[PDB]
Amino acid sequence: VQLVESGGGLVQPGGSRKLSCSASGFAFSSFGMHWVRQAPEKGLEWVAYISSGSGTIYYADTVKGRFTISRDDPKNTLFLQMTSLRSEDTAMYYCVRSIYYYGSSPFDFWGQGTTLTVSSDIVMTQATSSVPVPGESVSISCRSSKSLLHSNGNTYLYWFLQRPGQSPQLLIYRMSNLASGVPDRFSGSGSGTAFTLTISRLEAEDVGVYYCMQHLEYPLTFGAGTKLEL
Amino acid sequence: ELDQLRQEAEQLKNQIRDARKACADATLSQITNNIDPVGRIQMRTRRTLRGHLAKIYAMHWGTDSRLLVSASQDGKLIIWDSYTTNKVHAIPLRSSWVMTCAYAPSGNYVACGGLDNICSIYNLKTREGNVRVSRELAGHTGYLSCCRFLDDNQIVTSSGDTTCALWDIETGQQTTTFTGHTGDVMSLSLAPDTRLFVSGACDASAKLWDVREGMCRQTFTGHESDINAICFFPNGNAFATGSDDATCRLFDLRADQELMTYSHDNIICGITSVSFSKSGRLLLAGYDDFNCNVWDALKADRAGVLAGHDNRVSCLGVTDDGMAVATGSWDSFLKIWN
Amino acid sequence: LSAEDKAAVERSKMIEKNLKEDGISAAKDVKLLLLGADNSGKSTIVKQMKIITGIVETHFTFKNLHFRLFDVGGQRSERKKWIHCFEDVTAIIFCVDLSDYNRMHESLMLFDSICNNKFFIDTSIILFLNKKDLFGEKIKKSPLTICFPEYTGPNTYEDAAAYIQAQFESKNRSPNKEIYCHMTCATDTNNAQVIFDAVTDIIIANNLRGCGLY
Amino acid sequence: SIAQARKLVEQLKMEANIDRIKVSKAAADLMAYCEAHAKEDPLLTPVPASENPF
Amino acid sequence: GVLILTLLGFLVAATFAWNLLVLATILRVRTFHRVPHNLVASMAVSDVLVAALVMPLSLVHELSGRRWQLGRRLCQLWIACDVLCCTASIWNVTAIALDRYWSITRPMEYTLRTRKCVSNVMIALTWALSAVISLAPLLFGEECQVSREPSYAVFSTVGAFYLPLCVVLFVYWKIYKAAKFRVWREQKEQRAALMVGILIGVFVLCWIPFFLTELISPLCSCDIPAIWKSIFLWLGYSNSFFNPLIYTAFNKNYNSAF
Ligand SMILES: CCN(CC)C(=O)N[C@H]1C=C2c3cccc4[nH]cc(c34)C[C@H]2N(C)C1
Repeated sequence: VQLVESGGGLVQPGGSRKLSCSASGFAFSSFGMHWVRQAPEKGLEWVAYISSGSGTIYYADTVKGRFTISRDDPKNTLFLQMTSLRSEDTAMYYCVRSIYYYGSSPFDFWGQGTTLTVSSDIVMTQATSSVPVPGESVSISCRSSKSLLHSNGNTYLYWFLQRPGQSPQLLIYRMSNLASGVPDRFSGSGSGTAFTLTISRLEAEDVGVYYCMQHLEYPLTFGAGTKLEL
Repeated sequence: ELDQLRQEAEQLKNQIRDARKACADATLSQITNNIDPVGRIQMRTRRTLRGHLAKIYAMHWGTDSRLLVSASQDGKLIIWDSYTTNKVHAIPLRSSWVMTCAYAPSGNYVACGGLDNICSIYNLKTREGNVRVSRELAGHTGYLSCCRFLDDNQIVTSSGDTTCALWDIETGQQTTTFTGHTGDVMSLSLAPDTRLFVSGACDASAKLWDVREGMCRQTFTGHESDINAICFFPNGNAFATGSDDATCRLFDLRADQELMTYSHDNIICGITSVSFSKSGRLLLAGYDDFNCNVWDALKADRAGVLAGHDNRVSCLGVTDDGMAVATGSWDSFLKIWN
Repeated sequence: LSAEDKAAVERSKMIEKNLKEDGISAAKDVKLLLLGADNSGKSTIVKQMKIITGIVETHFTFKNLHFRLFDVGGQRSERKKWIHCFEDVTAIIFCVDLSDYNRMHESLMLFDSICNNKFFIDTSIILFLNKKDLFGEKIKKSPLTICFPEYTGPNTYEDAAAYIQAQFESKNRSPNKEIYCHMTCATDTNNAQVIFDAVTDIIIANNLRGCGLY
Repeated sequence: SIAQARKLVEQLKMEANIDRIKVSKAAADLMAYCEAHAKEDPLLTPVPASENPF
Repeated sequence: GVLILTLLGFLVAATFAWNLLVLATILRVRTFHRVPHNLVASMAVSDVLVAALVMPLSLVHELSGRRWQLGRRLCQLWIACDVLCCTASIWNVTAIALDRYWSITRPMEYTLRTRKCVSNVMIALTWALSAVISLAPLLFGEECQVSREPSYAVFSTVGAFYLPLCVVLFVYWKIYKAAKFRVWREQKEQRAALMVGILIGVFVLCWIPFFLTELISPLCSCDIPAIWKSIFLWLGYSNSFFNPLIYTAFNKNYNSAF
């Protein structure tokens, strides 16, 4: 599985650029796709989403009427058209795949992004900003403005980890489940409005920033991020 | 010696019949005579799953009591979500002639087979977001009738060449072969402890097998026609069978003989499938007259009728938590009762 | 419904379209069942068959229709356990070799069971008599008395062949079934035309009996 | 035929030497399991519509 | 004379119930959701509508001597319901004949989607045409008569009964020839000719006596006694009784469900 993004560079304010991504190693037509950007002095932010079959398109409130998202299935390509570029659009743009059925794990693969430089919502709060910490146990916390427990019995909470100089990866989905290729020392628990992530027997390569996301309703919102340092 | 051996064979057969007679002192009907009847049982149709375009031949529940798989002569395998009637997967089959399917206890594999004489194994949870064939098992000289999973690496199959086998999926070979039947083996059932299993064939007999040693323990003969279905008691010391002579019978292991016969004068059609309840007080059977009957397993009395199909009922099923019963038919429909 | 619940419902809709398209593309086919004893000419009944020990399927295209032929001879088991899988076929093709006096009284035995089967009450039969040339050269040695003992007639070429045809047709006792008979050699190439014409007469007859004429 | 007949006799002997119990004892065992799990069978005692997921 | 009131009431009541049962069977039973069955449903609806309101008001007019003695703006809803609800029955018989014709002459081409498409085209033009022929003398133009204008008696009569009659006769002649040519033998041949004779015979004598007078009188100069006229009129109405007999009583898949 591989996702490669192309485009980016320096663009004058008020201009227009086009970004693309290439997929290889999986079935591209059965996956939904997302765009997520990260400002140089901020965290992750959701941008747009196009569904499988191109039947549904969603946009963030701050890119409505300016950005456009489209896909090409025969050539296995995803697009993004940007117009009227302001200085707040300078970030690194990622491409994420997700599938939706009973028991699936969405947001499971991320790609390496491309840099671009230009010359009623739910609020998730992560109080901790930095924690100094081997061979021990640590706990992280996240909070929600409204209960994420739906009437069907599912809590829609997600966790991520971003090592230095790398792309974020999935750790826990739906507040309890453990993703594939992740050591069992990661655990998740909590209730409505109160969640916690526990790491036992801490080792190296576990340093970075942790994010909490909700998937209850659009738009999708992220947390500020808690950093772990030696 | 070509005739002396025959004489000894008849002598041993008479010893078995006399030994069983000494173990019979009272019948099950006499013992359970002072028990209040269950009463009248009425069930309604809660869901109706549509999407198949031909006859439906088999189905199987999952261990989570929410997912199920079904097979049809249109060359498709469909996995359903019974709670919301959502379709999860649709797997095209290379051979359209299918007779059996199975669902692994873990939930990562399904099985298929039919007139091609190959058991095929499909991998559900994998990268690339699609279902691909994992293994093809070859070696049977006849059609496959039934198959059941033991683990993610072992499976037991019955076929029309009068044999049963146990396979190793990674190696692709069969470790053990079970022989002794004279006619085509049609049905199969596993014990809760998965150390023994029972089979029924067209020679009007049933046999008990040992999975490890690959030997035969006991043989049961009480019918007058072919045997199509078989199922274990939840306790694990009894099983039931259905035949083409419009009759179900209950057999015991420790006593090693028949205990009850279920029959009525208004039924002259064969029986396609049988199943038990969670407690074991109810026996459910599907018939050729488009209906499904409910029997009292301890008193041999009818309790209810499930009539919602326009053609022959082919297969039955009860969830592990005993909350629903599913039925399939030749009219491309399957329904969930409660 | 939540955000993920709506996405799952959309997935089921796309699966329902692929299933609908495949059903349309399958209804425009003609399904035929191929039966007969070994060494009877089943494998070479149509010159332009293309194969696409279980079940063997051969398909060819003629005019505009698509034909699918299923051969079941590798199943040495009880036929009654799987004969109902082919209940909805258009017709049955039967092949008989006339140069073999040993397979006789076994081809007749197999023909009787098919014609008087519960699932094939109103299914027509297209009957092929093969190797008429070698049968004609053989009659100069064996005057058909070896195979059929109760035979009395001038056995040059025709009264022998007419006798064999009359033996097979006497096995049918039904008013809604017709038997089509044709004699072929090893070099005849117009077998697809014979099958095409027989099927056309079958569909016409089925339409009349739906409007109260037959 | 000698080999086939010898195997048949060797199979009957194994099945003709086992331990069997009375029908009355086995019938009682079948009863006891039924009243033990009678209250946990939804198909006998239907649950209220609040706890029914269908 | 007293029993005549009951006899006509027997015909009125039986027709309404008989065709309603046909509609219930098609909608309820799942084996009757095929292409050759939508047309027979549309014929039942037209016969129900005739028995529901068209017939009972005809009796009241006949019962009330010859005069109307009722209020206007109501017979306008009565004249328009005798032309729409009777033409539909005539043109639904034609739709059945055309479908059967193409199933015998073109068996490999008139099937699956093409048959479903063409069948639904006919079931639409059969209702639009009857609406045009009914509201034309109202939207475009005591005792409540239809029209004595000669410009109207040669447009409705030809366009509702005479043109369909030519089509029905031509089709069934071809079917009879095809059945005879394609081959016990005596029993089958006798049944083939008998069935067609029932179809044409009922359709002709039930409509041809009334429709001849409707053309001669506006052109020639002669009236007819009301005794003869009354007998003629009820012959046509009595075709919503045979219709649901012949086209469904002598078929197996129907009698199976009685
Ligand atoms: C209720 C009206 N009255 C009482 C005065 C009738 O005498 N009505 C008659 C006229 C008819 C007619 C005339 C012209 C064209 C037509 N197309 C179809 C019809 C028709 C039906 C036919 N009806 C059955 C009988």
